[PDB]
Amino acid sequence: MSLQDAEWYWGDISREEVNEKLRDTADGTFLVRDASTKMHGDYTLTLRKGGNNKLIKIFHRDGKYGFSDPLTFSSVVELINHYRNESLAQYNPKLDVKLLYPVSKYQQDQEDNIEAVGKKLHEYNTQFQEKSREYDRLYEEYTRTSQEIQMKRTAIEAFNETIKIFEEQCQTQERYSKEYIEKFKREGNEKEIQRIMHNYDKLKSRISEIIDSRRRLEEDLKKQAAEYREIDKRMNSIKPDLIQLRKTRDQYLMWLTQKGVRQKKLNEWL
Amino acid sequence: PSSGELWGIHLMPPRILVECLLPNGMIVTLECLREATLITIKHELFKEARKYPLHQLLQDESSYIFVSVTQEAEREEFFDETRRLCDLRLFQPFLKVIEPVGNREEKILNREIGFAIGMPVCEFDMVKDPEVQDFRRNILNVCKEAVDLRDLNSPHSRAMYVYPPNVESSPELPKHIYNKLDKGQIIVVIWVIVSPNNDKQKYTLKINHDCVPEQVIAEAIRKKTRSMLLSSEQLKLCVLEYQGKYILKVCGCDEYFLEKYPLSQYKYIRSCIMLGRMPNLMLMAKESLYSQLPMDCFTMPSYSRRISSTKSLWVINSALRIKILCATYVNVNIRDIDKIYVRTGIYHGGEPLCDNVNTQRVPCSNPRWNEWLNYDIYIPDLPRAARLCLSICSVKGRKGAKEEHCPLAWGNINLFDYTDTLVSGKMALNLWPVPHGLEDLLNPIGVTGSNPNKETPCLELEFDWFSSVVKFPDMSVIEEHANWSVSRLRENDKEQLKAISTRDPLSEITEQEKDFLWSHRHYCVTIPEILPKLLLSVKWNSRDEVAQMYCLVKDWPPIKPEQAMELLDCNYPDPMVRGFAVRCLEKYLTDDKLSQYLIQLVQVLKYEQYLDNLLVRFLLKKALTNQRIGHFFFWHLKSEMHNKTVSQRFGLLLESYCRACGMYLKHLNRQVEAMEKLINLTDILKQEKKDETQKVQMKFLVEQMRRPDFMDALQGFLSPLNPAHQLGNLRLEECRIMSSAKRPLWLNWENPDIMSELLFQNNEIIFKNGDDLRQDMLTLQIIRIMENIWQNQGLDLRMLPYGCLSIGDCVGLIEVVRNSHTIMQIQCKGGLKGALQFNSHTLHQWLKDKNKGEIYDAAIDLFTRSCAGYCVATFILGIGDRHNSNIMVKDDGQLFHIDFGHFLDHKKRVPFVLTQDFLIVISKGAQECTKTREFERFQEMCYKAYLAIRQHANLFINLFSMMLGSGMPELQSFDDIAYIRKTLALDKTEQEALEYFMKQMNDARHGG
Ligand SMILES: CNC(=O)c1cc(NC(=O)c2cc(F)cc(C(F)(F)F)c2)c2c(c1)C(=O)N[C@H]2c1ccccc1C
Repeated sequence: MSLQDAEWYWGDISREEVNEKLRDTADGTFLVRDASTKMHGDYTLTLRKGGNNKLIKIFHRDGKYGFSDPLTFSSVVELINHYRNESLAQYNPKLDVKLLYPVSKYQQDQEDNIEAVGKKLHEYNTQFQEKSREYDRLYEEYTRTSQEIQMKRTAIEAFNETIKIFEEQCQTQERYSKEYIEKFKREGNEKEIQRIMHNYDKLKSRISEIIDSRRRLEEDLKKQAAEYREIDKRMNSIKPDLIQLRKTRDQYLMWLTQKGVRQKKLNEWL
Repeated sequence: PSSGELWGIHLMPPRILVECLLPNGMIVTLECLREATLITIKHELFKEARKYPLHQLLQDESSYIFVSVTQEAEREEFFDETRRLCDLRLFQPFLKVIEPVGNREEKILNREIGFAIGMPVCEFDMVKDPEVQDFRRNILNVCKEAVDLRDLNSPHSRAMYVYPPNVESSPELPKHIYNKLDKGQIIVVIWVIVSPNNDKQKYTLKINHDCVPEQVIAEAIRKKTRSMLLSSEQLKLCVLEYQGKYILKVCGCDEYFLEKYPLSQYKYIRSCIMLGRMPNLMLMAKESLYSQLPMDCFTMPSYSRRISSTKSLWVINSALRIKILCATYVNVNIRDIDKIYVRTGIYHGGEPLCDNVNTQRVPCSNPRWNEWLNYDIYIPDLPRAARLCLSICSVKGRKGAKEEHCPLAWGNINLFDYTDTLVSGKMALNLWPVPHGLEDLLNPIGVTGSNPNKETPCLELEFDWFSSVVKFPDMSVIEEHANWSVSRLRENDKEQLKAISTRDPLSEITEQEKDFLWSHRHYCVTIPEILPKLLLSVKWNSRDEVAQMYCLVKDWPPIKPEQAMELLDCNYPDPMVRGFAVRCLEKYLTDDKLSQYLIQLVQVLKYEQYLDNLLVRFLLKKALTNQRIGHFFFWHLKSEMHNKTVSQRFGLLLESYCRACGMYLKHLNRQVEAMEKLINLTDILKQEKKDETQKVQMKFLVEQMRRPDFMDALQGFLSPLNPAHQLGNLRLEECRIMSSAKRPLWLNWENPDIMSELLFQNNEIIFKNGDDLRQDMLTLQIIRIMENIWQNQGLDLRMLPYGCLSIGDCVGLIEVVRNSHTIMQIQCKGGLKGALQFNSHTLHQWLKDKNKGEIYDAAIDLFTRSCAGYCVATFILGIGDRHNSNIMVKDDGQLFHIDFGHFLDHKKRVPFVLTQDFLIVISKGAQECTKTREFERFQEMCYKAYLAIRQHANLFINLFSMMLGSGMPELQSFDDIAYIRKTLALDKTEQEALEYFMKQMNDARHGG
């Protein structure tokens, strides 16, 4: 029935670390530290309620404990378990939950020969920096492909405005040359009909060249836009695995923590 | 936005063919020149057209113009017929002859804005979104306010805009400055030109340091009329003549003393005292100054003028629900990933107004949910600044290991639009890529707005259509509701209420404290510093509390800008709060401190819920009344155009600035085109001839820079690092590529000032394409703040926050420090003492050789001071463990660190670099240098500096906080900033933080 030996007491932990542990948990999850003041006998309780991680200071006076002025309980564990049986609405209706689900120091693991660190941690860490190098590489050519795509997406839109300008040239060539061809036809001036045609045929000859250059880009786009989506689903497949074995590498430090000193991580330094 | 003169081509050949489409359907190939102006083309086309059918139909040359398609896919009407062919940024070499339509002057002006901001202005005309069209129209009155305000007392008010007084924010110079004044006076030299040869003459003066410029002009004409036997009234008659006929300028750059600040408050002379150097001033004719201020009109644009029942939120007696229909374009491996789902949360800033809710999980191959998500909140309880934050997430399962969730894409929505109407009807938004390094399922700091990029994951939603349009209540009812709910002193209390004010912006504020503040919320206006804390205490999912809170802020005492800036960060989105924060700035933030914190103030524009807000109008207002801050206002905005999340917001903001910054737009465009030529040459060096040797690259460089079209673009323009520095002719003699892999360019110009020799005769800057510089910017800026704090406390610790500016995606400028070397370079000017071990005294000896004589004590003082400065700074910022090649020292003895981006990258052990070489110098070459009395007072400088920053720890934590939405990976969550709380030891008392830093210093000398 002792404090330092509880599940939910971690003590010397940073606020950022408990934020990382309550991330997206359900209401009533909770965890206790010593206050970031690092002050003796002065503690902080975080619990999950309303999507937020909410901080409760736990007071200490005459050996008694509590977290308001009227201060009652003998120990902190009597204080916490009292609110595990019934709601801390007793303290404030504004938060109506019990200290439902503790997060435990231990109760988290993965024969404990020293090889579990010197062999199986270095193994999981090597497996973690390889998949982290791949994902950095993926995210490099992911952003590269992303820019070479928009470069092509605008260039084909340029081709769209150019082809628009040439197609209206054709439709004004036919507009303002119909009744000159029709006038030249009855003057027997085939020499002048073929100048208009030799120029019209040269007009829609070039428009055929830029239309072909457009599709030849829409093709390089189509095929790069696809190899782009593949790079995305590859990252999304690599992200969860990367997290999974990053945590494995982390909590394999626990048996370095059971050894109690990071001597053997510094052996892995040097 | 243009890699070359044609699509995929850097430069046009000297001659090229151009297809010319006439208003008749004839097509004419014209051989022209790369430079052939459009007037040359139009003439020689209509001269060759007579060789092609149907010439009869063409009107006169002067009645037509060209239109073509730019590499920006703009159909651009080339009204400015004076441009060269090769400057059009043509996509393909063709020109379509058309009759000009629309206001010529306007169209010519928009092309010039488009080049400046980097995108065609006409892309804005096509925007469906009415917020955009309302923004464009409704900020044109902030521009008319500024143009009229600066064209008021022409030409002085027009000069005060272009050449604003560069002043310290207070004339109270701290004592250590005054101690370099001869019995409270300063000696100054005034220079004058004698024109037949531009000969020059000088007049030395001793004057009270607090003389206004006109009083300086008095003491100079008074000294030249010494022997003129003038009467007291004839003297007044020519003192008056010169006081109003001339002004003073800084020799070597474009700084002017146009306003009657005391002389020593002008920054140039505040440092001439601090550095003990002679302030060199040039007397100049006012009519010559106003001559180079060409009158600039501001004309309202076309969109400015024309365009071709409801119920209150608080009647809605129902909870909130939101439908998620389906997704699109989701890139997921159907078998590595088991299922997908949409996660949502209703957020006011970063605090969930209610717990999150998800759709049920769904297979990858069919991303459809058609699910109404119900939220534990009342629609009346919605605060105005509420926001829906959502993401698509993947899951991968296992029993021997936990189930893993990852975000695939994210998006945020404003529940109330800019017309404070609550959204309704079915909606669809494309989602953004999850930023690198983020693993939170949601991203509530990301910008609200749909991803414009195509083939990106598109999610559809529906918001309840309540029987009519719904608006947020008008302030009237909100206040009377506070009067409804309010009907439903102290000692220790007030002691702790102010004991809360001391604590930094990120301190743990436990529940008992926030609702204790909410209780004494009315006693809080006696300690207005507490306002940010009390706001985080408001339960924003209660309209009762929020209403009561609006009343307190409406009558809140103005806090000072260093505090008001926090309320513009991401944790304070309420438009009333932010409005109060802006009013504090526009009445207490000097143009100086505005220029100082401009990076952050621009950055927090990303958090603004809507385009048109009180903040942007304040920054834009100031940006158009002060061309110094307007310069960096432009470049900081322009530097992030590429980021499509803000390209619109910033683009619309730049459009306005460029449309009203006057004749300065012309200068900025010359800067932009100069940078464009530099980026297109470095892109060529990095992409094409990367494989070529380093001397092959050198020859392409010098030959390319030999080209006339290049030099005419890279010579004669203003340095974006400081527009006061004119950059004249290039010294190709000195230009070079550099040893880094990205091979930055060392660029060196002559200084064209008539008296350039009195400042620096040639100015050199490094241009680096391929490195993210904005960490250097923020680090160098922050270093400038810390030097500013120390100086005002009296600590004469000299830092070197050299000029750094990002102009785009991994590209910018870095000021070269003249007569400076690295510590690695200086060890290499020494010899090997130990066994393959550089000589530790080598630094001390090189400093002796460069400072022979009575100046030796000065250099040791400068080194021991600047060293102490960077020692403290780099530890606080975690910049501690630097390589010898990243620490530099001038021949002067001033030490300073460099390449901060290089360090943060190399990241993925020592508190700070206090090597032995430094101790040799600090102690003046002594044995057991850690026990002397130079070191005894050196570590007394370090100590006093550390607590001097902790005494201002609130300002810095706020500056960094404002940078979170920037996208810098070093600044993605408030967890990142937690490191500065550890080095400043803010959860410990002063003496504990002191002893913490002292143990780090004993470990910093690697033993002691
Ligand atoms: C051995 N070093 C560390 O262990 C270390 C160092 C740092 N320093 C920075 O990242 C940093 C410093 C700058 F001067 C400018 C910039 C910017 F923005 F230009 F990139 C980034 C940080 C952390 C840890 C951390 O946890 N947070 C960082 C941090 C610390 C202090 C203030 C601000 C920040 C972000």
